[PDB]
Amino acid sequence: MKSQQQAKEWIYKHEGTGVDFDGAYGFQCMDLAVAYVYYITDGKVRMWGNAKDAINNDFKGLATVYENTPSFKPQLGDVAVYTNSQYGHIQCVISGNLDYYTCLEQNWLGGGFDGWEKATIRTHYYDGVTHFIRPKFSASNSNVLETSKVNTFGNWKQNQYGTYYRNENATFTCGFLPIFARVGSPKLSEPNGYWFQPNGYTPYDEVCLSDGLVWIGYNWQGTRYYLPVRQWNGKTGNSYSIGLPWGVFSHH
Amino acid sequence: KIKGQVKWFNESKGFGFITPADGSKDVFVHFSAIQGNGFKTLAEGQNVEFEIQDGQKGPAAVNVTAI
Repeated sequence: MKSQQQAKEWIYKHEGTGVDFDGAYGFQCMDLAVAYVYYITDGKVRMWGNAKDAINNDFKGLATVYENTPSFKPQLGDVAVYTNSQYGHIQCVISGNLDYYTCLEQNWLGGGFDGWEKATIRTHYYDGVTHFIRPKFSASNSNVLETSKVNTFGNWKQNQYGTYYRNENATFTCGFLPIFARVGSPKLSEPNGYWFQPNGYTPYDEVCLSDGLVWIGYNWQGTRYYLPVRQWNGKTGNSYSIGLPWGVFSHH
Repeated sequence: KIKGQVKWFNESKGFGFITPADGSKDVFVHFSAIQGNGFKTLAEGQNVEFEIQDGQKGPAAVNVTAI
């Protein structure tokens, strides 16, 4: 768990940038909140679903969901959730009082899909928020996510096509959004494949770094497939970094 | 550019798939891709026009219009 200070530095570092780590359709409102909550919980909470679904995720004791009331005082690092629309809206709170609060948010204006609207600081005079998610921040700064097994390079082979690969035997279950699996190679230029559906699962035997993505390699119906499972920053060694996952990994 | 039919659309989740008229791969459609703020839902079997964007997650529909 990171500190409230680290929350503030994360929010300001992401102002004016586009967060699309869930990999789907530009800079959507829930992409920012998913990325924020994943960061401040040191990877323990990967929020699934639409913005209004945030309040029903399992925060594993690392956050408390509060209802907005005329007396509620939001704090830096709260996650504001609007639940009274079809899909909701979500924001990272910077400060607030009883009259208004300020926040970092994506897609307030509807420009996230086409990409011109970045994460923006805005003031809201309680124009729809119904809930606030308050993290249980630690008192001291934490580097746990950046040094975790996930964000350390380790040992990889490279093939003649520039793909990094290694053996790893586990199971992957697809998260909220579907992902297109590619036939034969972990390449976005491969047009053949099939849609891996949410909550679908496969055992896999290979992990690959290619085309800005981490992929799993597996066999289905006699064909070799590669499924992207999170973003990769394209770097190796001590500069290697990968994004929040697009599903859930398990062992059997 | 392309025409197709909505294969299914889960209004609760806000996404579904379109079957393109030319018989290519099904195309993912997210509610944020639907043109017009009054919609944000699509119906099974509905005729649509759209642009195809190739993303990390696969082929996706953009600028989806109900015809």
